[PDB]
Amino acid sequence: GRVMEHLKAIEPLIAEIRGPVSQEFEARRAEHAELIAVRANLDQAQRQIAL
Amino acid sequence: QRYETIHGGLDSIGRVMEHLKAIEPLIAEIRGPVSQEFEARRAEHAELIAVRANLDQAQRQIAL
Amino acid sequence: ESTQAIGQRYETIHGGLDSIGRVMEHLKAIEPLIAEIRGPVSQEFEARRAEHAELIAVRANLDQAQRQIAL
Amino acid sequence: GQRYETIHGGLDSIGRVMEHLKAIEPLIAEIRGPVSQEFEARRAEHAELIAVRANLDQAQRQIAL
Amino acid sequence: EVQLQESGLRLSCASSRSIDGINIMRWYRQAPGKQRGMVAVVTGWGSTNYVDSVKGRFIISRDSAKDTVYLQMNNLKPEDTAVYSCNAIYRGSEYWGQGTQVTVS
Repeated sequence: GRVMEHLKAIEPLIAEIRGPVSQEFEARRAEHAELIAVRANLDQAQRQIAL
Repeated sequence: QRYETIHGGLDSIGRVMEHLKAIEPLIAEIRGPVSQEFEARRAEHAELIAVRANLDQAQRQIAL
Repeated sequence: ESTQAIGQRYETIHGGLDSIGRVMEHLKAIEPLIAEIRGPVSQEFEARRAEHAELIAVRANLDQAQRQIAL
Repeated sequence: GQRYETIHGGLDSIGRVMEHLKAIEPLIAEIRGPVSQEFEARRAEHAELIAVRANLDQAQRQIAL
Repeated sequence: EVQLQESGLRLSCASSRSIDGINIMRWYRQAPGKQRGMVAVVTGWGSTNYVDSVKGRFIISRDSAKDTVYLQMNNLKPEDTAVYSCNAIYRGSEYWGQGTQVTVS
């Protein structure tokens, strides 16, 4: 019974660690996604430089 | 896949509650027979106290 | 911040994941306690019926002594 | 005895649900894992793009010159 | 951003792009119930080596043209039975595919 109530108490850690994965990762995937286009900007930069 | 990560957190939590609500009641019923059938065993103990007492008296009456 | 912060964040992510793994491992060993709290447990719950009879035998002893007193 | 056995089958039930734990939980662990490994590949991307912004800035300045 | 799709006694993978613009790449063996394990190494040079278990056994070869690398199974004893996954390294990053399995005998 001790260990079972122990698991009862353990679940909240699982929930609160399930959270920030979701939030921070979706958001700064959006961040990296917008910073992807910096590479396209760079390719335009070099083509203009060559011209 | 990360949506499934979220749902995996949720479902592990859910089956954990499935346990919790199984154990604590199940431990409760298991608690049951302990108390009431120690009462039964005490009934047995008192009966085999009375039986041995009457055997003592009966054997004394044998002798006398 | 873009990598070093994501660095420390990812160490936190794996620390948490494996920590939950460790807790689950500690959980893993609870069923053997259930087996210990049942096996020979139920064995004596049969033994109650096994050894509830020789007291009925002393019931017969008292009965036989009683009608022998009568005799 | 009979009632003992009834709730002992209850304890057997609780044992089988914990067996369900033993069968499920680690699979959850190594399904969380690869998500994180992809996120590490994402760290690699972040470092690449750190390198990239400075290149873009020097390129644009030399374009101006 | 690179993808390494697998194929396959002879097994291969293809990269997203830039073969030989892709520096060190290697293959890994996942015996079941065990953790990760490296197999063999090709470089951009064609410089090559194996791991001691599969030394002499396996042979690896790079085709510069069609964006690929090769592993050929050899004289296999069933003990090598495992699931394999082909790996690559690009400007300091992991790159893992889906991998594929090999059987007994």
